Amino acid sequence: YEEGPGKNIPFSVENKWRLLAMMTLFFGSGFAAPFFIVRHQLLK
Amino acid sequence: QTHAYHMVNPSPWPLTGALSALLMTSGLTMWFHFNSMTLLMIGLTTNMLTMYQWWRDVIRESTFQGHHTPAVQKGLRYGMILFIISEVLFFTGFFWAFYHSSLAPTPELGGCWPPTGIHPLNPLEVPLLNTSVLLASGVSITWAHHSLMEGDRKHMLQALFITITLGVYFTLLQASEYYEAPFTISDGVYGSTFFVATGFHGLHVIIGSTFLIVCFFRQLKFHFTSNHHFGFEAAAWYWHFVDVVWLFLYVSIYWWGS
Amino acid sequence: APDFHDKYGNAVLASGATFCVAVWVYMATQIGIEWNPSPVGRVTPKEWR
Amino acid sequence: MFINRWLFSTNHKDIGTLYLLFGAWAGMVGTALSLLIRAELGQPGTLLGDDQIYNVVVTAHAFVMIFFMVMPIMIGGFGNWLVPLMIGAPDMAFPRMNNMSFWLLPPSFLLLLASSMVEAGAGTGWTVYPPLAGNLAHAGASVDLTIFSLHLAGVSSILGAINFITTIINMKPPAMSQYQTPLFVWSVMITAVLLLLSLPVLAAGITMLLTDRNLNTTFFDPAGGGDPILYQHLFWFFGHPEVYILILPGFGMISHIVTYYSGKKEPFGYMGMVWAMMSIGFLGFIVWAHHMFTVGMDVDTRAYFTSATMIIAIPTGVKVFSWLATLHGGNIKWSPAMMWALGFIFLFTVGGLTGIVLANSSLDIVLHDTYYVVAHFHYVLSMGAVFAIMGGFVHWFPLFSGYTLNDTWAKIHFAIMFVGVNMTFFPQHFLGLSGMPRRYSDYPDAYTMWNTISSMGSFISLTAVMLMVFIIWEAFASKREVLTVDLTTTNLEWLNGCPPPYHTFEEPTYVNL
Amino acid sequence: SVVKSEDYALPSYVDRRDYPLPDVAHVKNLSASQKALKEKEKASWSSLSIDEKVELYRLKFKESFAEMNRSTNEWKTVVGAAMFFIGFTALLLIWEKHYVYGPIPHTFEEEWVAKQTKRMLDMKVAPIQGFSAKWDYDKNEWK
Amino acid sequence: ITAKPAKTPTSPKEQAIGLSVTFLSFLLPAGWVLYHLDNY
Amino acid sequence: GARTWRFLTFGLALPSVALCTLNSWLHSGHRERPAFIPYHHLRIRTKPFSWGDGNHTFFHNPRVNPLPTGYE
Amino acid sequence: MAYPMQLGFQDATSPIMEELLHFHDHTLMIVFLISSLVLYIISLMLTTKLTHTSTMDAQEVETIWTILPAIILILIALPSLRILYMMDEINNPSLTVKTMGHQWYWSYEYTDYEDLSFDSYMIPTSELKPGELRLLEVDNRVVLPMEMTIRMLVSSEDVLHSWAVPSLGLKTDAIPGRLNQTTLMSSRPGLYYGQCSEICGSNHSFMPIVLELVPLKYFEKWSASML
Amino acid sequence: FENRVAEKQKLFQEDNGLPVHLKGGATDNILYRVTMTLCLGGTLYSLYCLGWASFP
Ligand code: HEA
Ligand code: HEA
Ligand SMILES: CCCCC/C=C\C/C=C/C/C=C\C/C=C\CCCC(=O)O[C@H](COC(=O)CCCCCCCCCCCCCCCCC)COP(=O)(O)OCCN
Ligand SMILES: CCCCCC/C=C\CCCCCCCCCC(=O)O[C@H](COC(=O)CCCCCCCCCCCCCCC)COP(=O)(O)OC[C@@H](O)CO
Ligand SMILES: CCCCCCCCCCO[C@@H]1O[C@H](CO)[C@@H](O[C@H]2O[C@H](CO)[C@@H](O)[C@H](O)[C@H]2O)[C@H](O)[C@H]1O
Ligand SMILES: CCCCCCCCCCO[C@@H]1O[C@H](CO)[C@@H](O[C@H]2O[C@H](CO)[C@@H](O)[C@H](O)[C@H]2O)[C@H](O)[C@H]1O
Ligand SMILES: C[C@H](CCC(=O)O)[C@H]1CC[C@H]2[C@@H]3[C@H](O)C[C@@H]4C[C@H](O)CC[C@]4(C)[C@H]3C[C@H](O)[C@]12C
Ligand code: NA
Repeated sequence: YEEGPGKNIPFSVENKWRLLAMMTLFFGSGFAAPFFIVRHQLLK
Repeated sequence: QTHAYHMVNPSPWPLTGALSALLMTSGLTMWFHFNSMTLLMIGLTTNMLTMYQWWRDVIRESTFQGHHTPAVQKGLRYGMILFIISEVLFFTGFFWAFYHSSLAPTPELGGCWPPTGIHPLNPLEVPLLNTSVLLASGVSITWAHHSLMEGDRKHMLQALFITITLGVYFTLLQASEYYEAPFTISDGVYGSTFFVATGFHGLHVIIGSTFLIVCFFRQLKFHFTSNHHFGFEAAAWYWHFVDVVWLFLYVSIYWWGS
Repeated sequence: APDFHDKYGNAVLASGATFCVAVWVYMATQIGIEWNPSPVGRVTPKEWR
Repeated sequence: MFINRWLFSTNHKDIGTLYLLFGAWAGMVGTALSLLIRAELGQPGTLLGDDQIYNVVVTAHAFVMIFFMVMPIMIGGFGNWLVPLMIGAPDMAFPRMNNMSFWLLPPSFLLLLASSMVEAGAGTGWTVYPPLAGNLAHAGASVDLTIFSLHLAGVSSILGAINFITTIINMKPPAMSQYQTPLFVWSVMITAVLLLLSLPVLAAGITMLLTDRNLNTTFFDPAGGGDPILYQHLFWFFGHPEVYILILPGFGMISHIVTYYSGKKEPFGYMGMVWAMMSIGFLGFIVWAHHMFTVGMDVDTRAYFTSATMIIAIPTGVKVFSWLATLHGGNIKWSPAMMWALGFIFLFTVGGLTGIVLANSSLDIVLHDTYYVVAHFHYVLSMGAVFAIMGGFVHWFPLFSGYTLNDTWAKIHFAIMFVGVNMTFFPQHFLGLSGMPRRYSDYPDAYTMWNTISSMGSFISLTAVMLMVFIIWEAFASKREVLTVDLTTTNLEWLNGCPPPYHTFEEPTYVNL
Repeated sequence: SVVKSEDYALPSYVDRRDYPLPDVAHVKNLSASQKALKEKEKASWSSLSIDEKVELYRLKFKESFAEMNRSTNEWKTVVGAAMFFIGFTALLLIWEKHYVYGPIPHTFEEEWVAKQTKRMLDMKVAPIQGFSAKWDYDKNEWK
Repeated sequence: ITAKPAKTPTSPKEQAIGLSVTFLSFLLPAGWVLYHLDNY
Repeated sequence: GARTWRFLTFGLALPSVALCTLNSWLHSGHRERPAFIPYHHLRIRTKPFSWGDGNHTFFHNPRVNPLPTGYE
Repeated sequence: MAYPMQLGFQDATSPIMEELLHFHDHTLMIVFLISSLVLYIISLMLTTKLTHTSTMDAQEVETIWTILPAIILILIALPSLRILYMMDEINNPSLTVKTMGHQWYWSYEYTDYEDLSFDSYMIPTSELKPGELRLLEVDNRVVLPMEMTIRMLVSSEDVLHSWAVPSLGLKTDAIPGRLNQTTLMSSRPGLYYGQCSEICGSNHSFMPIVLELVPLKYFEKWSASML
Repeated sequence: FENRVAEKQKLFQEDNGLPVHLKGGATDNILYRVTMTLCLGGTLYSLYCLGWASFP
């Protein structure tokens, strides 16, 4: 397996802009979820 | 490496085990609420496949590959002891429920224990026989252990076969007593405490019996040495645990609770 | 050699403080927030029955 | 290779990394839930117009913060990364079972989000008391999905506790006694013993609730001779140990951070710190019914639970004074991690002291089920756990990643978070003293000022959370690689470099007698 | 003195006021003139120039105590930036008040509050300290 | 701690982009839901 | 030793099981079922069971387990 | 009731609530001093360039910082337990009143003499009379005689509730199948408010308690008129 | 029966780079594929069931 900085992680840090997109989607999806669950329950 | 510990090959069984837990729990939900057994039967199947492959691999790593140094065996001893402690505290919760209900019977029960309209089993009939059976199995498993340490294949097998037969006799007697019982799990807190506590115990007897049967087949295949046989030790510790839980159930629920 | 703090620290402190005070004062006083302070020394009681 | 490495792991570091990613994601969920709570309360009236939904949001907030953010980060993440390194061990005792502790948590979380999506959710409180949690007042699948979520989280943590105890007892260098292990390792062992003993009792209780809901048992139903109060005893027999489980690994990390940034080789009073953690662990099993002072128990039982609860202040005080005595004479480095730790010492102290007020059953009659309790535990638990997590994260991020954070950004992050949590929670003391109930979607008009300020504070902490994500991005974006770390002679986890190789201690340390 | 990742297991240089004499020299490799200066150091230090003495110090150490202990303007950036982001938070709260929050209940109308206040004084709410205690029932005004 | 200079320096402009995108990823979806609560 | 534990197995433990088997055998045979009384603390039905018609326990014995409405 | 910007407890309506206020004053002084001392010591440890980084002897100082906390806890516990045992002490009530919690309202039963019972619901915000309190008023108040020892018995006919009146120092959980006792004694006439204090589902926020304390003769005529 | 442990020791110590869960041969691969197919298929079915149960 690859060793060293940026290689001991399940995500790529090769491109800081692709990383920004990946981190945006990752943290954003967790933060968004409860708002969309509330919307779901309101719409029933 | 120049340490004695086991670096385990990357394994899929942790993920298949975790997913089998999702399928069993979502499956119980689907059975209780959506009138369907499909997810539950998939979960039970993947759970059994996961257990089979995982413990197969532990046998490969130990009997076939030699990774169980004394240091590794010491860790497994601690692990099994700690697992048994966690199972003791699980049963403690059910005993607490039982004592809570029976020491302060509510007006709905008639303010007495056993409740009005409950006809307990006679603790001197099948419950006493079940006690004799599990105590006897504790003696026979001890004979099996000493036979293995003394290098005696035939007597180890005979003693372990007797132990398994007694575990099966207990299970068949308990099944019969469940069918014959005039009270049910729906008979208030008497039925609730009786069937949930004895039911979890019954499950542990089936698990321990299965573990002893695994040890029986491994013995038939010469896996155990006279000095190295932790699977047998662990199965024996577990079986003693099942014995002791029974004695507490017998004294508490069957005798004192009658 | 001057670093970021030597070059910009004064401006960051002055601008941050000015902005923070201005926007919190506007939020607190200009957009209809009901703080519901104590009526003591503020409200003239009026007949209700 | 990716599947083998990340789905089939038997490596303590990679599993620790999975736990940290999982816990960070959970923290975003838990934060969003907390912001919905404060938005509902941020002005008088109704926001959601659906108090069942408010109750579901409050319930889920607590389960996510406790079971999916704090425990996975402290035990699964810091514990897996650091414990083997700090004892020179080549991995955990059960490196494959370790991976199953991890992989049980995504399904556990999925069951909790299923509970919120089916029917009307579990609007029970995280206590899940019957009969509100029973099959009449919460008919349908939501509460069952919540129970099964807790079963899977419980199995994860029980197997993890077996792993940690076995690793810590069995896999030290042969010359190293238990009294030569670092305090973080002690903190994990003691937390693991608490998990091993407490979680099975929760498992029994929620299983009884499951059978009451689906198999016509009556453990908690007076119609069958059951008792709702029995559930409360089983829950809190777990639940008081659980609040110590949430803080103990934080105490361990604080000891390391205060030592490190004081320029010390060792914490003040090591054996007193061990004694204090074991005393807190022990006393933590004999105090639970201080969660039940209004249920109708006997006066002498109230007097006992008051007295036993207050005893916990003595060992806890030894730890606080020992941290101060560690700072004493230090060459203080004002690193961001040090700021987190100093914030922890003060905020933990405030929350522990409001716990001592609550321990007095006479006063607890008036404070129980009010915002005073909410203020107490957001100080000791919410801020204490979060401040220890952030301190540990910024201290050890360069070990885990090989990259440095921007210290100026990290200090800005700390400053915003310190203002936000104090603005949010300090006024909740006034709300509780003045009688505002907890678990309310709206309040009598008198309570408006403090609720308004509290909700404004909640948004300041949101700005801190968003900045934290940017700060992690900026570290990985810039790629400043670590060179030298001070004090490796008393911080073994750093001695294999940053990040350490996949396999460390293939050749064990040499320690003579 | 280039420090390399692959050097992590070797004794390393630190500037720490609590560890004044580090495990290695700042500069390990010596030029011809630096070698001559280290030979000169074996003779009377009175014969070294001020420049030679400084050069010997800078071979052994990276920063002086004065340099390693210097104060910085970082606090200005930290406090200012914190106040910026706290100000940004108030923008979010303005947005929430404008777009999310609807009207508050009619019980906050001035006339409701004036009537409610009188009724609270008529029922002697907190008459010992908290509320009605602050009303003068004889003069019909706040004390 | 000591460290190398950045292998891939993140300029002030790059930091403003990363900060802006990060904040928008939190604020826009929640903002959309809370703006439309009346509709729900 | 193994010899002593075998001696205990065959000389004490299995004879005990045989005696308790005899005891149970002799006291077997059906006892007369009690009058049905629809007590509200028994035959609990807060949700239908997830099998059969929803009203039968898992190991329902028609001879000794009345339904909420009495013996079948 | 609470008033805007309130920091502390509601003014005491009962002698036990008076006791709780003086006990809280004593305890809060201790909390302030210990919080302040820890913050001050942090600041003292962090404000000197002087250093001492060699190993420090712990045992002498650990005696002070175990004994002094033990003494402080005893000084809290003694008055704490005195109040606990005063509330519990035998007072001979003149009247028994039952309250039953329900989703989402309280019922009251006064059955010492006649079968008096009624339901008590929150006044909807749209139906408040001018000057009335949002989320606190009820249609039918709990009328009680002032200056008299009253036994309140609390239960539930569905889920858990909790019957609370902060100004009287009262909070008793309402548990189905259980009859919990507490005692109430008002030093004053007036209106005393509380709110359900165990999460009981979607209208937990909206099932308040209003006590109306009046002279015995008024209570007797009200009782007769409510049959 | 006869003691064939030495023959299984030789099989499981063969220097073929296989992880222990596949080192028994082709039957291990089949049982692995069945287990993982049921687990992943079951998980997708559980998500379908959540979708169904999330609406009235
Ligand atoms: C990190 C988690 C955590 C920790 C460590 C604590 C620690 C303590 N807690 Fe807290 N508590 C919670 C989390 C925590 N708690 C949660 C989540 C709840 C609510 C659950 C729910 O209802 O949802 C709760 C509820 C709770 C209650 C129930 C209140 C109610 O519901 O009515 C009580 C009652 O006694 C209690 C007391 C204490 C005490 C005495 C301590 C002690 O351990 C504190 C000791 C510390 C100090 C005292 C400070 C440091 C000491 C010194 C500086 C020495 C000198 C001090 C003295 C002499 C006093 N807590
Ligand atoms: C660890 C536990 C924890 C944490 C962190 C929090 C955090 C917060 N909580 Fe709370 N909360 C509880 C546990 C916690 N909570 C519990 C147990 C209840 C009781 C539920 C019930 O009554 O049943 C509760 C209830 C509760 C209420 C009472 C609701 C009611 O009574 O109706 C409120 C009200 O304001 C509140 C607010 C908040 C806020 C604003 C935050 C935060 O916004 C404060 C700021 C903290 C953060 C933003 C966290 C940041 C951390 C991460 C993002 C992880 C990062 C990861 C890495 C670096 C690896 N919570
Ligand atoms: C010979 C005895 C051995 C037991 C095997 C028999 C049954 C299946 C498995 C048992 C497991 C044990 C306990 C589970 C709970 C209840 C079963 C109790 C034992 C039992 O079998 O009880 C029966 C009822 O079963 C019922 O309801 C059936 C219920 C079937 C579904 C069970 C639901 C599963 C519950 C979830 C388990 C959670 C585990 C949590 C783990 C902890 C993680 C932290 C009794 O029959 P009856 O007709 O009422 O009375 C007899 C009248 N003649
Ligand atoms: C019908 C009921 C369905 C429910 C599902 C569960 C059913 C059955 C499970 C039965 C358990 C079988 C366990 C078999 C373990 C085989 C592996 C084994 O025993 O492995 C041994 C190691 O022990 C080890 O890992 C010790 C491993 C210990 C594991 C056992 C713990 C019991 C498991 C409980 C499972 C869940 C119960 C929870 C109930 C609420 C191998 O070392 P040795 O023996 O020294 O051999 C080496 C020598 O040959 C060298 O000379
Ligand atoms: C607790 C976390 C939340 C904190 C607060 C978030 C701060 C606000 C972020 C901005 O969110 C956006 O706000 C817009 C309005 O300003 C919305 O546009 C809405 O309103 C516009 C103006 O009326 C229309 O043009 C659009 O179509 C319409 O969707 C848009 O949907 C929404 O994403
Ligand atoms: C490896 C891949 C993993 C395998 C995936 C399996 C997916 C196929 C499952 C079949 O789906 C079933 O469809 C039935 C409908 O046709 C349902 O019947 C149930 O629902 C019916 C509704 O008509 C009722 O009659 C009964 O409750 C019952 O038969 C049943 O619940 C459901 O499971
Ligand atoms: C003949 C054979 C020898 C085993 C061997 O050395 O390989 C013997 C030795 C021990 C025997 C077992 C034990 O003696 C106990 C059991 C006795 C029953 O009468 C038959 C099954 C029973 C389970 C036996 C099966 C089989 O005959 C075994 C396994
Ligand atoms: Na509201």
